[PDB]
This record gives sequence, structure tokens and C-alpha cells, in this order.
Amino acid sequence: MSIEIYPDDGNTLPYQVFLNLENEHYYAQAIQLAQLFAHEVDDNGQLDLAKALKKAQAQPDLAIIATNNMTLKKSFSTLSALTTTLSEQLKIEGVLGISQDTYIQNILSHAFCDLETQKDKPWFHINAQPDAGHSVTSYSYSLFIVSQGEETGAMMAAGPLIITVTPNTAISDIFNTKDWRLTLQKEEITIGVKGFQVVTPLG
Repeated sequence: MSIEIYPDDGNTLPYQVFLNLENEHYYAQAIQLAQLFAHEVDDNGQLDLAKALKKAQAQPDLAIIATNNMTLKKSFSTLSALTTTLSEQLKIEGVLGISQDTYIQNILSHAFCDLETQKDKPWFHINAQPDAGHSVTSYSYSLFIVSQGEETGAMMAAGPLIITVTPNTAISDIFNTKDWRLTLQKEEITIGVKGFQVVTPLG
């Protein structure tokens, strides 16, 4: 995994990889697929669904299992729809090596009052435009992850991208161009290679 070569001196990969994406089980999990992942990725070093979908076919245990996304939006409608979709798709808030909570109440708490989620997750940012009525200030995550099965010794190659659509549209006065209506969606593709028991060391 990573660069580490010979010709140059010992480091010169055109893939420039070493810590290009976050994983929480990198201890050995980034290694299972390492030589696979170092092959079909993009110049950054992340799973490319065009080529790495073939790379996935060579994963330690299984292959491409999940190419799922989420659709969350808010609007001066009712949260009867807003939170409903959020909860249903709260599962894909990283149900890889899920945490102790990472669920409702710890997440749905801010749903009760303006779910800006305290700017949850260290996402990059490609925000506001010069429009003042038809803009979008969104901050994009996407880093790529891997997980560990301890039971049987499996793993899981994950590659999510996250977009926080919070627009720069202007005016919420005598009429709104919709300056305070928000929307959040994204895509996580995940190559499952394991005997997944529960969200935990998949086995």
C-alpha cells in the first residue's frame, strides 16, 4: 500500500498514496486490498468504479456489494418527510465500523431544532457562488475507508463521498428565493469482502 518504490529512491508513486483516504482499520485492512487498490484507482488513489470495479473482483474475500446513496432535503415543508428520510438513510451515515451511538437521538437531536448537525464530519468545502438567489454553498466530504472482521478475519473496502448542500441564495424576507432551504445527499460505494455479522468486526 502507499507509495514506497525503488527507481527514484524509495518513493515516487504517480498515485501519490500513503494517507490519501481515512480508514479506521488501516492496521492491516488497507493492506489486504493494498496491491489491488494501488492498481485501479485514480491519480489520487481512491476506488474508481470504472476500473476498480474490476479491482474489487480481486478483493481478499468478496467483491462489489454496495453502491448505495442517500437523499436528504429540507424545505419549509414538514419534517414529517425531512427526518423520515434522514432516519431511514441514517444507516448510510457510515454503517461500516459504526460507533457506540451514531444513530437517532445522537443525530436526530438537532433534527428537533435546525439539523445543521454542528457541521458534522471534517468535510472539504466547495461553497457559495455569486448569485444571491440561485446559489449553493456545499462542503464535500469523501474519504475512503476500510474495516476489519475479527471473527473470520474479513475486511471491507469503502469509498463514500458526502455533500452538504447549504445554499447562498439571498432573501428570506417578504418573499424567499429560498435562502434557508437546505438539501443533503451523497454517494457511498462499498466493496464488501467478508462474512458480515453485524456492524462491527464483520468476521
